[PDB]
Amino acid sequence: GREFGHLTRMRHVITYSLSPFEQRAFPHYFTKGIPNVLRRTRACILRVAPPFVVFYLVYTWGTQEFEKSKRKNPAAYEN
Amino acid sequence: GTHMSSTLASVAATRKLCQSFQTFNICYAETGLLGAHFVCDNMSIDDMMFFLQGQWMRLCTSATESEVVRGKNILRNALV
Repeated sequence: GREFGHLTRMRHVITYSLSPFEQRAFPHYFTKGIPNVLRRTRACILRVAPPFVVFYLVYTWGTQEFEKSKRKNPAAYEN
Repeated sequence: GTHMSSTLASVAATRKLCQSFQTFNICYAETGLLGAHFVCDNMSIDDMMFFLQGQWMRLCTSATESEVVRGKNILRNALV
């Protein structure tokens, strides 16, 4: 059913590989990894962060508002 | 057929795993290619490879005298 041999039909695709004992496990890990991470972060920061920033603003206001509510009201004890 | 002395050949004949396979030793001045080449159906390659590799491992770990004598006779016949 789902086995290597009849999954799909592919033609004229040549793949070149290398032995894991002939290549480095961390090739250019920081020279190319760090720029790549920045690219990925930049592409997603404007789609992931903004919703969470709203939560932080709501969380701060709610915490402050709850504190203010418990605070003493001088006008209530006037007269 | 299935009575071939080579265990890989016997398995290939019995299970219909391979249309044709052959081991080769292509030597060059300072290097060479030592291995095998086979022609198989779509759904057989894996199995064939398995058995082929197993054969190699046997020779690396457990090779007996009778099969070595047979191989020596085969090599003598090929040379002559």
